[PDB]
Amino acid sequence: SEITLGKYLFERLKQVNVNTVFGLPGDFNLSLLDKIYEVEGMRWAGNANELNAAYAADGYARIKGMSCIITTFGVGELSALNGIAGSYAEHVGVLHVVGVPSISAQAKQLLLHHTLGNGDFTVFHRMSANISETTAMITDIATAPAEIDRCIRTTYVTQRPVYLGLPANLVDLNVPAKLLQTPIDMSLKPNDAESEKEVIDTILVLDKDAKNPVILADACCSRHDVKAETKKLIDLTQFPAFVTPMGKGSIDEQHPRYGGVYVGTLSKPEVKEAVESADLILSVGALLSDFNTGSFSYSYKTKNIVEFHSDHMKIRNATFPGVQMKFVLQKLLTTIADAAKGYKPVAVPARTPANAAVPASTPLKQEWMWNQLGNFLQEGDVVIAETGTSAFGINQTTFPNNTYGISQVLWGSIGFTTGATLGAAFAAEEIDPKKRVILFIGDGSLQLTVQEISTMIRWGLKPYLFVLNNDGYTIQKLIHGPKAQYNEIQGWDHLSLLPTFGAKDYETHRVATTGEWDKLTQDKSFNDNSKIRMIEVMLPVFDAPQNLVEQAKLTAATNAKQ
Amino acid sequence: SEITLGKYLFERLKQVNVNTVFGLPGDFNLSLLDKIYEVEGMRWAGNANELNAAYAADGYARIKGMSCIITTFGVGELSALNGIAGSYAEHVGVLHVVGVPSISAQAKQLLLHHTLGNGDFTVFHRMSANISETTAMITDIATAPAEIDRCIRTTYVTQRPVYLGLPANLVDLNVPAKLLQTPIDMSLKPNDAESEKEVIDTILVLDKDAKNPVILADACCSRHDVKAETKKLIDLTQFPAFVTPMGKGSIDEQHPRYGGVYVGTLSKPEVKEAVESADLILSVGALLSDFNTGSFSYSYKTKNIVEFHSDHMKIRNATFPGVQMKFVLQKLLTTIADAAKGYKPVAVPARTPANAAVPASTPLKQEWMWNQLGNFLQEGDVVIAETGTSAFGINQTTFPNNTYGISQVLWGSIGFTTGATLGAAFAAEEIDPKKRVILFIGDGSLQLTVQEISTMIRWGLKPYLFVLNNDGYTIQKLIHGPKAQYNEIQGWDHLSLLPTFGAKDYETHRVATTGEWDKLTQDKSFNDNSKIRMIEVMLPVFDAPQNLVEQAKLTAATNAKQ
Ligand SMILES: Cc1ncc(C[n+]2csc(CCOP(=O)(O)OP(=O)(O)O)c2C)c(N)n1
Ligand SMILES: Cc1ncc(C[n+]2csc(CCOP(=O)(O)OP(=O)(O)O)c2C)c(N)n1
Ligand SMILES: [Mg+2]
Ligand SMILES: [Mg+2]
Repeated sequence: SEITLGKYLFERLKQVNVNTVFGLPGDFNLSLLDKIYEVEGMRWAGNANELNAAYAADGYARIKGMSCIITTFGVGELSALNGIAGSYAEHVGVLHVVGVPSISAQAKQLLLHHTLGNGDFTVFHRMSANISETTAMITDIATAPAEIDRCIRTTYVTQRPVYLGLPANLVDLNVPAKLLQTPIDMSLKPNDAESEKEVIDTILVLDKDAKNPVILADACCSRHDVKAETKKLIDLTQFPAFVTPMGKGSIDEQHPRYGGVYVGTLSKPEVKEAVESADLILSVGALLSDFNTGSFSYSYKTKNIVEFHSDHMKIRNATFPGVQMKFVLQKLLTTIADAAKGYKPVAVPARTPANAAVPASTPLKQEWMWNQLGNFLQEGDVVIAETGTSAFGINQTTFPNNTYGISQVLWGSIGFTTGATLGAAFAAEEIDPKKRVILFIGDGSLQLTVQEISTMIRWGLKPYLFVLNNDGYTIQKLIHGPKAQYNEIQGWDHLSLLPTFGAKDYETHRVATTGEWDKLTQDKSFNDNSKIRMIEVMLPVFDAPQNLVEQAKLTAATNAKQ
Repeated sequence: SEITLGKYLFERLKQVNVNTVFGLPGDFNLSLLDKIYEVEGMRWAGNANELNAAYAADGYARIKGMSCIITTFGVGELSALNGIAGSYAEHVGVLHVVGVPSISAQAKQLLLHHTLGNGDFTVFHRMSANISETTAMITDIATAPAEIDRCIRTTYVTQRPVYLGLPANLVDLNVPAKLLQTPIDMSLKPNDAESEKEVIDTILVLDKDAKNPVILADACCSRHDVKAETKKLIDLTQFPAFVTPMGKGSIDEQHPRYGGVYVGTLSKPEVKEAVESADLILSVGALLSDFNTGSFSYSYKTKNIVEFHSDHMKIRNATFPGVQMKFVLQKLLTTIADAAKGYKPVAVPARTPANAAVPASTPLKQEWMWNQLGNFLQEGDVVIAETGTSAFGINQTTFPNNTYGISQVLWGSIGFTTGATLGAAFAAEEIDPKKRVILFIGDGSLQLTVQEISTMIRWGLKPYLFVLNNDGYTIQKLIHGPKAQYNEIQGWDHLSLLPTFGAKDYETHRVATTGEWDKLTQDKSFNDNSKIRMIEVMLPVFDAPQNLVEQAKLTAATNAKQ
């Protein structure tokens, strides 16, 4: 008949397919955490710090749909904020629950630990409101279940973080269990019928008239859950389809009509030409950040641009506020095959040639490696690349179909990927134990978040941790200060990290040549995700993908400009 | 004739005795960081993450006077905020400089990396304003030197964090070098003459009448720079002097008139009675947090309480807003000996007896260890204790004279002390390379910030890192959930951390018995700060100082109260 408010939270999370909860304990959340163990199929990660926990919640949300992190008042929540902010920037639905002091402690303005010593229990909530879609600070048991449901709905449908403050005393108060028998509404509201109809009809007419239409899939294609619709759009139209760095993985790269990665002036020449020659651009989920675009270098020759967005549409100069692309895309599928019936297929650019055979002893280089990496990948992989040479290089890697890419192109917080790897691995394990999680992280970035490897070990998760050892911050050495001491790092014994954190079942490997790379990555044993692995990749100090070399120049000039 | 704005910053920091600068590089601060190397006697720490950098700037400011951390826009600054908030809470003067996008980038609202993708370049500044005494976002080269000076002054005189945003383009613009020839004013403004005179006259008359007066030194005695005055006060009056947990170290514990650590009902019975029987209490810098006071358990019998504060005075129920204790204390010293001439010295509580001799095989226990630790400490030591059993236990340790204690009793952010140890060690090195820095940190807390040991190694700093291995979060097990899985941690090979982070010159040790403790800590070579050392201390899971046992129960009740 009745259930505690705390247990209610976890029953709801279970209902929306959140089965791992991230964060760290503190006195203000201990009673809440007890309730996780009362709900079958729910687990507590036990993270090594709160920033890493937030990065992990982000990775989990990307793979699973949404996530939850629980921290403690003041010290826990503020530690998480850079993780939360990146989830806001990149449209990832993370529910941040904070255990806060009891209603009686607040009213008395007790001078408690984890406060600023000034009796203000609102300050941290106010800070988080700047990087949250919405917030709730629970004060009343009577409306608490509805507020929890609102927070969960909002997280999922907006794909932005939400803040939920839960006083320690209130988590043990009873609420009606029958509320759980009615699901949370997790669907978008329908579009205005007339605006949506106008949008669809206009697009259909533009399509019918187009001789060289192209589809360009970007970040929000993935973040706002229109990958299936976009796949169908590609199939029904047969139009050339391109992807951006931030959207990579959102469309299938083995599809015959896939044309490559468009990055404005930093694209391969054949890709730049094929996109920019279009007489109609169907742009799905654009997010035109500097690193996503070669510092805003798009040069479309057409004005016939259709922008699909989560919350609005644009066609040429016409804006349609509130018209959500999810339903526009779904409804377009009804008639688009007929609209596109007269289309004579335009050729798409060929895939970059495979690497030529070279002696085994050939030292490893970045360009070779990213072009070779496609041999190792398999359908279903999660492929995560850290800001630095890795994020820029992965753009040159060809993915199998059904590859989930994670690259934080906009927020760009180094260290993100160690935590994101943990969260992605938990989610992948829940979906299919055979799904591999593959990380490319720099030696510099690893240092910021290295302890989260501990949490991977404790749960027996089996990611591939490729660490690019180029003796420091190479991306920055190219931007400014190639020999500057601030671009150098203390040298760690990377392969000792796993046993130092208590790993028992693991493998470590070092690769420095093309022969060593191929021998390891082609090995059948290595390709089974049977245990956690670290692979230290030895690369030259100043070696970087050519797109990064060019971006670095642009970024340096942007910052130095008067 | 002219100096870049960036170089001006570092010349000013040098003038105010800030010689190590904390933080991490990013494109928005690289040109600024170049300027550190242009000023002799300035160094860049090269931290392993920004949170740890902020914790280190806090430890450095505690020992040296103030500090500076430099981060990059968005991702760097938000990572630091829990460090900054702890510095705000505990009154530590940390200057947080953020490299921000160029003026032209901001004006054009470029969709740059490390933004929320909404064109708002003010959001992180607004967030930091909640935990800063003041802020500055530089936009104008003409007033930039004055703004830098204002931020530096405010950091020092208020001992709170200050936020200073520096656009990347402006750091390379020239300012007049002659401005450096006039020092920044680092002094307090005089008190209101009439108010201060009333306060001094009243205190003096209370003194003359007191038969059992006592001095109680608390957090702000140390934080607001009245240790010297307090020492004089103790000497001129001969009144019994007691200290709080948060103020421990602020008064010399080998002074004949030192009476012990007062923590309300959690004090030794002799100490409680000695303080509470007073007919006058001279309270220097009170900060009455839960952990500092046994949950607000002070039971003063007298109404004759004089509260000295940085920014005001209180005498009985009378408040004197704006009357700063620094000048009150200085001026009191002129007449206090005369006022106290009739005082017949009251006995002070005796020191806790030394541990009884026991056989070498006796397992280590917390109560024994904290009592024994006094044998190892020497004058000039910096002694740092992490939130957890360490912070509670260090209260039971007797300090030599001139010992600097660091315990973050109010903010209580676990992990703080790894960073604080780094910062304290840099500062200690600058003051006197013979000063030892001694850290007691729990196994749980170490996990949050472990990578900062790397930065200690890279600079050849030589702290003693005592790690209390009690297999998890013992403090929390005593509050709630003694066997709860959230209070358990992944087991690390602690002694392998130093070599994993590239240490070459170091020692590691394990102690589990009284014999092993005494053999190690009495050893002559061990007592020399010749190299970095880690000591893993094996302690029982449920063993804790008695004051923590009681505090845990009070805290659990406070949170669970309806
Ligand atoms: C939290 C945070 N701090 C600082 C930066 C600035 N930054 C961007 S890339 C980078 C260096 C990455 O170095 P590494 O991981 O070694 O990559 P690589 O050498 O392969 O380029 C830094 C410090 C950042 N992006 N995020
Ligand atoms: C950043 C942060 N996260 C969580 C907490 C809550 N907390 C307080 S004490 C503690 C456990 C400390 O454990 P450990 O360092 O092993 O100390 P000990 O076992 O000696 O008590 C935790 C998790 C905190 N204070 N700060
Ligand atoms: Mg590197
Ligand atoms: Mg412990």
